Amino acid sequence: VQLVESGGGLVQPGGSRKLSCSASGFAFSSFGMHWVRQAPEKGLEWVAYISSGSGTIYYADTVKGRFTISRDDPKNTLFLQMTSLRSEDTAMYYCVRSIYYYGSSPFDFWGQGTTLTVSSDIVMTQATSSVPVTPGESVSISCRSSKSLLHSNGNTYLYWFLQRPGQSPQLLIYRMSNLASGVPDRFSGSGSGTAFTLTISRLEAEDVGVYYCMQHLLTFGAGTKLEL
Amino acid sequence: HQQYVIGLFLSCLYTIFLFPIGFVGNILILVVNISFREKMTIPDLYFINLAVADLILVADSLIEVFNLHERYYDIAVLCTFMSLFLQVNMYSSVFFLTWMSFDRYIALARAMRCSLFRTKHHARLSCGLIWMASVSATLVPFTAVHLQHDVREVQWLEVTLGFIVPFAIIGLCYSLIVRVLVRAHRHRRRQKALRMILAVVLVFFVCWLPENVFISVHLLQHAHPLTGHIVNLAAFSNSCLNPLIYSFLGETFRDKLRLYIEQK
Amino acid sequence: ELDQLRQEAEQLKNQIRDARKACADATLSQITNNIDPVGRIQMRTRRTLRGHLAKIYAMHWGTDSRLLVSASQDGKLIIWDSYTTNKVHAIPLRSSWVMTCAYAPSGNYVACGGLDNICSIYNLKTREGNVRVSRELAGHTGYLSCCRFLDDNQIVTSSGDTTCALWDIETGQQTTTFTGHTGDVMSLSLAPDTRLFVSGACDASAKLWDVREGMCRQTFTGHESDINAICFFPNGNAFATGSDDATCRLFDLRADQELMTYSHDNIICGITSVSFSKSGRLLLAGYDDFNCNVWDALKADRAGVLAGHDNRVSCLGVTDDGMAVATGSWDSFLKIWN
Amino acid sequence: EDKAAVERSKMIEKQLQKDKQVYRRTLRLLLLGADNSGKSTIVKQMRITSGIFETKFQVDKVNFHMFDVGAQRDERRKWIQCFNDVTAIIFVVDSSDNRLQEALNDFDSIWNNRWLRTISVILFLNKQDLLAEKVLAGKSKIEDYFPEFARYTTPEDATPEPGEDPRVTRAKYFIRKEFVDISTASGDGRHICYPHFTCAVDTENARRIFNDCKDIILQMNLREYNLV
Amino acid sequence: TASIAQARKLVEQLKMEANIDRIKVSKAAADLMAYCEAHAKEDPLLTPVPASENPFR
Repeated sequence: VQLVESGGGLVQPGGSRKLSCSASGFAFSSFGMHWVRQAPEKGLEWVAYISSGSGTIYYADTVKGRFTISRDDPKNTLFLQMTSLRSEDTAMYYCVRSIYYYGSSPFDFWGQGTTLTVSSDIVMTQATSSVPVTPGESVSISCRSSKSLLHSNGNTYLYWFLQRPGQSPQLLIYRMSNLASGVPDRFSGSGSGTAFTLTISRLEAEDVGVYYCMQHLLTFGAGTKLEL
Repeated sequence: HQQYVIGLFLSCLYTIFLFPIGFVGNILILVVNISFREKMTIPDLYFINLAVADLILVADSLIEVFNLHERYYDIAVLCTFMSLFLQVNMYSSVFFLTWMSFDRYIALARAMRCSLFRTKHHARLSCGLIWMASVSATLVPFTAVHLQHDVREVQWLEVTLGFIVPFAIIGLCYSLIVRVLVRAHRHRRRQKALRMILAVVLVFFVCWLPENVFISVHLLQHAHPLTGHIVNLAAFSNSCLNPLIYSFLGETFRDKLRLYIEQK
Repeated sequence: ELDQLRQEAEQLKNQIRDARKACADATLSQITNNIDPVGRIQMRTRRTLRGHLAKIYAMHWGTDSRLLVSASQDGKLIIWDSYTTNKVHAIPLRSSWVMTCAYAPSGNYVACGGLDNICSIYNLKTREGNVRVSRELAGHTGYLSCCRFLDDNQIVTSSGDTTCALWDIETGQQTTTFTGHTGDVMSLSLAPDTRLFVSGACDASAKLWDVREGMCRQTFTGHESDINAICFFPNGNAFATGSDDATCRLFDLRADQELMTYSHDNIICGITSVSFSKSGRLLLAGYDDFNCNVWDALKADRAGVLAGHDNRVSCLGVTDDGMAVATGSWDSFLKIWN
Repeated sequence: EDKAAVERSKMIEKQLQKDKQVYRRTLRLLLLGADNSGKSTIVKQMRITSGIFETKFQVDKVNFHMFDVGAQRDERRKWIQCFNDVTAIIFVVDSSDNRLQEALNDFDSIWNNRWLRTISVILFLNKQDLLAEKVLAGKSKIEDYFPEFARYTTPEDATPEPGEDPRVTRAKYFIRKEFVDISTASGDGRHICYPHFTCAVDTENARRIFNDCKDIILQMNLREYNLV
Repeated sequence: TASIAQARKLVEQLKMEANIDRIKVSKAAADLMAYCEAHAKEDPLLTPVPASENPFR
């Protein structure tokens, strides 16, 4: 499994560019595709979504109409055209793998991404921006949502991401109770419907990074950092 | 006076012989096919729709018997409703016979390599489109005449679409089917089907030609009461005989009827 | 030598029959008068799963009680979300003549087999996102009739070549081959404790096996023609059967003889599937009559019927939770009942 | 969101329709016969431990799937229930063989089977080449096994191939008549036997199968359309 | 030669089946009835549940 994005660079605000990514090591056709931007010195922001099979397509109101997402299954290439660019649009863009079915783990994989520099939505919050900690013990990280994420189906649509220095975000827990594939037993999660908690059972120096909370009832939290 | 005697004699002959066959057979076809609607095949759709149309036509024929029309001539809306309903239903009967001839040709001469066309969803779409064509052919002349002004050209269209084109298609398709059957049976009981196919076309021709010949004469030219009664009865005899010769002169529907009798 | 051995075998059979007759100081019917009849049990088709092109031959609920794999003679395994009818997967098969399918207890794998004599293991959770053939267990000399997972690494399978076998999936070898049946083995049921399993064959007999020791412990024979289905009573001390002779039979392992037989004189067609409810009070069996009859396992009288199928009911299953009952038919529709 | 699950389901159903078209376009055939019969040579000459084999061949834009059952127990009481509702069963016998009574019993068992009561049988009286010189030489007499042949003469409706000794025609038609009487005794008109004098080298085997399948589908549609 | 071996192993299997112990059918029936009655309150199919409880409808 490997996702590598291409493009980026320096483009004037009145210019345009096409970000391209090549999918390798998995059936790109069956995986849904999301674009997530990481603007400098701030948290993640969702950009656009294209369903598997070039079906349902969504854009964030901040970029609705301005951007268009295209998919090419046979070439395993994802495309995203930016007709016009503003100063605020500068950010590092990720290629987020996703597949949806009962028991799946969407947003499990995040691509390396490329940095693009230029010369109502659900609001969530996190308890603290930073939390000093040391390895060898547990800590608690919590977040809140504007509206209850417990849908009538009987589950909460929330996910947790971990972004290490120089590494793309990694899925820790999905739906508040299911650990990702490959994640160790160092993490756990629980909640009541409007406030959720991410608990690390035993911290280690290799997990240094910032934690993001995301809902899919897409917007991300302010991000909580751990200072060792 | 003997004119009236002959008319009443033919009326009682019809109500004794043909009316029971028509009404009861169409009702029975509806009942049997509905009882096993889950397992219905493509032909059963066409047989169901044709049964509905012929049942309404034969029910209508009771008004023709004993000349009961006068009780409904006095209300304009009822007049138009009855006339257009009879038109659409006879158009649907003739069109469903014409469509079954072509569908049989597809199923028998092109039994395979046409599985991509014969689909129960397509069968139901085609039934809907046949009803649509019937309604259109009945109404468009009507509204056109109403706006502009029984019209000569309207009845010419009636004769064409109701006998001349349907019969041409029926004859062509069943001739092709008969060629298929004669070539198959010459090599590798099948005469039952052959004489059934030669019987349906004959029944259609005999029962519909009189009225259309009468209408063509009238167009080229009231004052023909007995002839009108005779041709009307001959036309209704088609809807009366269709249930028998199409459903319970063959083994499959008789099997389903025995299943209906036993299971229910 | 052969005649003397036959005489000794007949003496042993006579001893076994005498012991069983001595143990039969009472029959289930007399004892079960102490409990109230279940009464009329009516179930309605809550769901109808469609999408299979041809006859459905097998199905198996997942331990989660929501997903269920299904097999059809057109060469597809479809995993359904019974709650919503979503098709979670659709697995194209190498051989279209699939006669069985199983769901791994962990939910990671499904298995299937048929006239190809190979039990294919499918990995439902691989990092490529697709469904991949993890193993192709070959070695049977006849068609596969049934298979059930013991672990993610162990699976026991029945074959038409008279043999059941236990397979180590990782190594792809037969850990132990079970022999003793004389006709085609048609179905097997794995005990709740997973140490014992019982399989019925085309002979009249259903045999109990011990996977650890790999040898038959006892045999049951109270059937006329041919056993098609077999299920373990939830307690694990009894198992039901279904035969072409159009009757069910309830056996007991500890008593080692028939306890009850379920049949009405107007049922004259073979039984294709059998299953128990969560409490074991209801015995559900699918018939060639196009319908499934619900039997009171204790009182042995019909308590209901599930007639909403248009063709032979080939498979039948009850959720581990016990909420619903699935059924498959040759008309290619699965229907959840409740 | 569970909407993406519905999208996945609908892509699956689109694929199921796509291969439903193929499933309904193709005609399936079951191949039977004893080891003496040259069914293996027949399938091998189809110029387009394991159980069922498969051969794919096409004749005049319509394809066929022929299923030869391989490694199985000699009994077929159960696995032949699967092959219900196939288009036709191809039965191959060694006419030159004496095991002819065994082949007759096998055909009786197939014909009278309750699950194959609607499946027409394309009967290949295979290996006419061996039978011809077996009769011509006279080193063996068919009367040894079927003494009724001594008081049997070729029927009036027989059509010997251009050029044939009377004895070979008599013998082949006697065997064919044995099989045909077997078929007709229980034949209720719901399925038909199509005998053919075939040899594994004959290239018409595909054509004969195609013609007989055309007739079988013709009769199935004729029955469907109430014409019988 | 070889048939004797199969006959003798069949005899051994029958001997083992004879040596196993068995209980009175009355106790087996009592055990099954007790099992069914103890769990009769946890079987949805036995006692119908309200539409609000079952997850299908």
